[PDB]
Amino acid sequence: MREIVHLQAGQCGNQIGAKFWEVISDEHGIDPTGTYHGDSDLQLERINVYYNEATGGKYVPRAVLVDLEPGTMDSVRSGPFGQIFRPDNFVFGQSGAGNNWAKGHYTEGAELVDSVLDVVRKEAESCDCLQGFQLTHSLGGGTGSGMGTLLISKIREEYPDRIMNTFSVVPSPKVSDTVVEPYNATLSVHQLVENTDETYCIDNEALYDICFRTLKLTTPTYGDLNHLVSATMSGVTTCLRFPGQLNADLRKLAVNMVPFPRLHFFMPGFAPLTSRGSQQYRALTVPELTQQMFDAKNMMAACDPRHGRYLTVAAVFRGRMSMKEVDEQMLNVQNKNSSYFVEWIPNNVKTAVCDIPPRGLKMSATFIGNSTAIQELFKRISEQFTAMFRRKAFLHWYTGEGMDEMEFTEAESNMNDLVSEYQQYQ
Amino acid sequence: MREIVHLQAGQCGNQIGAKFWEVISDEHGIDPTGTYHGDSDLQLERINVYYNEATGGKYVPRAVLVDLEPGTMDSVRSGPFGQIFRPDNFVFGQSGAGNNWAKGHYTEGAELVDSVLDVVRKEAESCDCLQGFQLTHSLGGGTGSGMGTLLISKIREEYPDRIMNTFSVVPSPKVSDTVVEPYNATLSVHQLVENTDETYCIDNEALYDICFRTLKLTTPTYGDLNHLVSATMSGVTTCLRFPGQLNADLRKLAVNMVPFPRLHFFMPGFAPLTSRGSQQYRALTVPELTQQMFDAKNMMAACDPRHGRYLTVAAVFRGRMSMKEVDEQMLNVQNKNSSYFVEWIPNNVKTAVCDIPPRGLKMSATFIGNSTAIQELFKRISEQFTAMFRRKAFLHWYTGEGMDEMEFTEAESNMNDLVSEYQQYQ
Amino acid sequence: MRECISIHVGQAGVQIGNACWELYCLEHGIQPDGQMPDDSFNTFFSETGAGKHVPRAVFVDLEPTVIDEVRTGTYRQLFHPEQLITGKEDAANNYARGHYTIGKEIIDLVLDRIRKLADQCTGLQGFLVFHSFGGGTGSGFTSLLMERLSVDYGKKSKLEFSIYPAPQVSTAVVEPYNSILTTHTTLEHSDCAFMVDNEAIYDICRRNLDIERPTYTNLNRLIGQIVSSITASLRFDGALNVDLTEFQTNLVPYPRIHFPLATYAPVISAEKAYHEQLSVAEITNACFEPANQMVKCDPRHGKYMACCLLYRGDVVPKDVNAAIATIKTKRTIQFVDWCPTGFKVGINYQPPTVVPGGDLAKVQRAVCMLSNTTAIAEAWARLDHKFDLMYAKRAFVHWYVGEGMEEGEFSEAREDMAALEKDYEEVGVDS
Amino acid sequence: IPDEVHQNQILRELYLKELRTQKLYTQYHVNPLRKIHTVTRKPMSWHDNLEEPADARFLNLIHHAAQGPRKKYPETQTENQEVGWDLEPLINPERHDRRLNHFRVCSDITL
Ligand SMILES: Nc1nc2c(ncn2[C@@H]2O[C@H](COP(=O)(O)OP(=O)(O)OP(=O)(O)O)[C@@H](O)[C@H]2O)c(=O)[nH]1
Ligand SMILES: Nc1nc2c(ncn2[C@@H]2O[C@H](COP(=O)(O)OP(=O)(O)O)[C@@H](O)[C@H]2O)c(=O)[nH]1
Ligand SMILES: Nc1nc2c(ncn2[C@@H]2O[C@H](COP(=O)(O)OP(=O)(O)O)[C@@H](O)[C@H]2O)c(=O)[nH]1
Ligand SMILES: [Mg+2]
Repeated sequence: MREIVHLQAGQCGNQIGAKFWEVISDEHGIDPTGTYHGDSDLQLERINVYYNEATGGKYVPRAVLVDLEPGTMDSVRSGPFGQIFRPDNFVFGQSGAGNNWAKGHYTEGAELVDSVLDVVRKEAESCDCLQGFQLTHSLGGGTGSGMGTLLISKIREEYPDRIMNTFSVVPSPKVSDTVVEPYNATLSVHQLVENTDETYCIDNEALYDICFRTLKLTTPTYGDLNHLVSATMSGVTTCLRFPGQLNADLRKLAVNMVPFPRLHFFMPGFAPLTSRGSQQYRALTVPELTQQMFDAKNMMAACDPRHGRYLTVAAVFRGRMSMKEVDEQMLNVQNKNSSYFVEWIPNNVKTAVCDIPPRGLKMSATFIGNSTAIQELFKRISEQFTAMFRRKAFLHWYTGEGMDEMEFTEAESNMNDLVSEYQQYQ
Repeated sequence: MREIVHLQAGQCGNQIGAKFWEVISDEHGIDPTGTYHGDSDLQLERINVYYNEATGGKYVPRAVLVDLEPGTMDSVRSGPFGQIFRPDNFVFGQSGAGNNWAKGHYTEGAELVDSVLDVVRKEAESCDCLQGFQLTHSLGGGTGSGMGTLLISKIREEYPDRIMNTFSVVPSPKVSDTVVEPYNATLSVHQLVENTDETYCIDNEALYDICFRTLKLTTPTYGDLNHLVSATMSGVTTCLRFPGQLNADLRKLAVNMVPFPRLHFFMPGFAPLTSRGSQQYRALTVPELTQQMFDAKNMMAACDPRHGRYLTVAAVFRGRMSMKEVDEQMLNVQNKNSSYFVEWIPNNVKTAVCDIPPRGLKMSATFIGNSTAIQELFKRISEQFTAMFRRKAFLHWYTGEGMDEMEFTEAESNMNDLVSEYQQYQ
Repeated sequence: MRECISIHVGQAGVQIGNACWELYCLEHGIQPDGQMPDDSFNTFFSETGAGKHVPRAVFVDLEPTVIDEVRTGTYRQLFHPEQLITGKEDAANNYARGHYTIGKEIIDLVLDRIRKLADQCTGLQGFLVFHSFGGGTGSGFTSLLMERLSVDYGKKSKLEFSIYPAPQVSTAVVEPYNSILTTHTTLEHSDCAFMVDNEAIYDICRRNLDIERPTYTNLNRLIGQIVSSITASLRFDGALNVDLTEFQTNLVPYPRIHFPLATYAPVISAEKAYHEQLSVAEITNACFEPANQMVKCDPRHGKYMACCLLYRGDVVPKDVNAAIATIKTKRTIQFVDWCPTGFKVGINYQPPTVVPGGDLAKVQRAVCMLSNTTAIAEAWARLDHKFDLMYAKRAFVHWYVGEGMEEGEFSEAREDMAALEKDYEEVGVDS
Repeated sequence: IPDEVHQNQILRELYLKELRTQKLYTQYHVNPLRKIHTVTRKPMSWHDNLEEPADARFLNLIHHAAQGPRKKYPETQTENQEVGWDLEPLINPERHDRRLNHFRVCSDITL
């Protein structure tokens, strides 16, 4: 019925989605060949939200991949779960961007946009009632950010009354693996703020923070990182697929998460993360979820909300539990810390309950929180951008390809107005 | 009862008709010797439409072959099903045209026409109630074009109250293999426009990119190209040979797609064809057939319907289905693509359903559409004819064989007002 | 000859309805197939010539995830499939979406199906409507349903079960936004309306029932027992009976006041029921205790002006009037000066039945109290402050404005509600 | 203006590597236990009324799908199915006794 069409942008989005499609195929019982192999009747009735129907009872995902370099497409297709996607869903370009925002937005963005638009319309017209879309992209390179902004800035005008989710990999100061990354980050956020329903800020520093402090992994490769990202991106939309005592669709989260159209940058969080040694010692109980989850270490953003105020709060729980303790613990942590909450919204917390547990666990929790602590990350990107641009850093790559110098100034003027807009609620 | 006398003209015609008669005999279950070998009784119910009964339970096709060089029918008789054909129906001259419309229409072809008319008269009388004739030829060479156009005019005055199909292979700007082929195409269509009832436009460009992108093959020999057009060749006459819910023969189609006597040009198409890698991943239902039918990449002519308006469209389906979703899919594409259909006729669809699909498949469809887009092939060959004729080039091969210079002007005048009348509906 | 139609909206109304209809089938001896293994079921079960019984309830929702478990579970064959109306895209906690955008697509279907059910009933006794103040389906779609029902049916009683939003805890952030624009609709389109706070049942189940970990099923069992005592006089004879028209007249002094508080007693586990003797004078004391209301407000701050009593089981009218007398002698409870005799009494013979795996125990006499109280102005004044501090700098107003309703309806509901708060203040002044 | 002779080949090794990496279905015909559509047959056209066998496995799965949760699962899975899970009467239903169990009984004059 309600269907979500998946998008992947750049090498980061392709690897995140490849692990994500591995996670929920195991959640819904799907082998690498594609055969349904399930032990319960509950795993099959809600499959059309993400899969199609094929001859012989096969299921193919509703995903399309966008990339400007086939050096990642061959690794995606040769992966353990690369044989499931239809070959027409793969879209590849012959001339890449080269970590450049300008290449994917102005010059090489116009040629690849026709093919990706043709395939998304051909698969979205099969939906009886389309619910929304979903995007994954990174701001550290122009392949997934130059295209990922122009595809969004087209398909909104095509489909205005739909809900749009994207996962943005915000660049980091200690994961500063690109010289021109302020330029990629700032001029994409300017387009991101005015033309997106839902954004999620995930940071590689905070991803490194969990694996060094909590999971105690010696070599946390990018497969383990995408495992953590897919853990919260699968559990955010459980209610579309699994019924519960208190269901909450992503539209139902969204209408309570944003009090203003521009306050759509959130801080996701996942509770049940425990090392191998401490797994035996720790107990799984309802206050154990909210204790670990409200711990400031467990965020996947590189800014602590202790400096700011909790603007609006959401929590999506998983598993069979009595939920008197759920309402008891949220009221306890709201009233104990009366300085981190805004005064003009009482009862800041959204709550969702899903009966079906995650695979291998009794209980879990997923957190979505809007706060004014995001103005820290925006002003730290802005100070590095204005430190480079006043000596006109890397002008010949950007000016000579077909844009004026005033596009940077209006992007900074918009972003300065963002920081001043987020300041008044603190 | 109701029968078709096949006629085969040109070297290209002999290659395409051999694959055609291999398709029909495989469809009706005929071995390479001639004796019926099948599992159903229904294949013998309507068999006189294309086959004449011989002694000993043998079946021979009622097809006549005309050619100017004996070297092609040697390959035809050395083919896999060359021994099925009657040796009397082979008609041959001692000297070929050599890609010359003038010699095949005025000098050499005026002698072989006496033998060809004698053969077709002894087969058009042997029946009881003649439905119509079909011609298969190409406009690129004078053997199948210079002889065919004169052969059309001889039959029209003999059997005026009939229907006559022709599958003309139009020349192309890219696969132009003949220097004088604008002269061949223009002089043929001048004699073809007023003396036929149905024309099909087949181009090698549309046969190539379908085998290239849609079908994903590596060695597109002429067997595979002739196999593609034989599917639409056999699918149009399915109602004649097989029972169905909505039977539609040739004249029932002809009175619907031809609103004016000078508008008899069609866009062929085939629905259920796909690649061997994506045969599995796709599902076979009438939303997929209707979606795959109407895109610009499926047309068997080198024209884009998005540059014009669909005047009349038709679709003949094969296999057991339900007809409510047959009309609903046509109703949805009628409503949503309102700009591509003319408004002076609503309900532009002609629907035919046949219960029996071709072997190796359970579901198929064939598209015949009259659209406004075919004039771009007409003006492309018109400007090439005008550029070549304004320098009075290549005329010593033509005006030395009995043609005065006003025939090209009369052909151009008949060419110009044809597209001028045809422009008025855009 | 008497018939009642049940209307359940939203996910809460469906889950309450499944718990109610479980109690109803076990009370009347109905197998989940629908056939018995003598005519009290005619008000709730339609009759089929084969022997099956079909309920007279319409389950509606705008999300298929709630109705799907009804079509899959044990009672999949008992319910008629046309009674379970399911939408495509839910309003998602938006009153404006459920009123102006989504609700008009299925308002034809639910108003057609209510006509087919009303055709089968010779004499309508009342429409029971279960709804929630918080969610969009229970707020938006319910609002224009009564606006259509007020002109479709003239004087037919439409009794209401509200889910009043909690004062201290919350499911939603925009639940005070939803729970105000429905008060305008329910003033002139509701006959009677009961209300509930969730954590009050949470306190009752934690303290009285010895259940430290309850669920919504455990709340819905206690709600269903409140429902059954009202219709018990309709389905079973007593010493003196009460009808839907009866108690609705004796508890509303004005059309603007139709919001009483229900209270059930005794609530007790099977362990403590072995200890405590439950006489009628001992169960009527629990209806006045400030810790034992189902409503999170204390009537000691306010004053009573109308009271209704529903006694069920082995009860004697002499000890009822003796217990009524000694409560009147107690000076802790206060009555208004303009209503000296504010009591109404109903008697039923049959004891209440219990379901296996339930919370309560088999009891020989039970009481339900329906008391109108001035103290609901206490909870509304708490919630009025929460609304206008949220609306002070226009929070979440862009969502409701963009659906299609104008911006003046928020202040229109505020100047309405301020008049009703002033109305209750001047009712309680002494003469 | 790309180079067609190279576009042709970069399609050729793409199709070739797709052929190398392609793995077929393991022939495990799985169908949903939900509703599947039939096209009802002609009354008189004899090719639509032959004799064919029917699968008994789908009959068993249909008769196991059209079922209640009590006799599907030994232990319940979700919290919605708690209602009506245990239906047995703890005491026998002596509904015939008009002494301890009072019901409404219709009379001859209302009917
Ligand atoms: N008293 C009580 N209230 C409930 C129960 N279940 C849900 N609610 C109330 O319902 C409100 C939210 O609405 P839902 O029941 O989840 O669903 P809905 O009413 O259809 O609203 P939408 O989900 O937006 O369509 C919450 O604020 C709860 O107060 C219940 O079992 N008992
Ligand atoms: N969170 C996350 N970050 C990644 C991953 N892979 C790469 N990155 C970061 O992304 C940056 C490079 O992104 P890039 O591949 O150029 O993105 P593209 O240009 O869209 O293809 C590096 O600085 C990495 O830190 C991943 O799997 N997860
Ligand atoms: N579709 C198709 N086209 C063919 C085939 N064989 C030849 N042709 C085309 O026919 C053209 C040559 O026509 P030609 O044989 O000289 O015509 P003729 O002189 O009348 O016999 C070439 O340009 C080919 O593209 C075939 O088997 N199928
Ligand atoms: Mg709901």
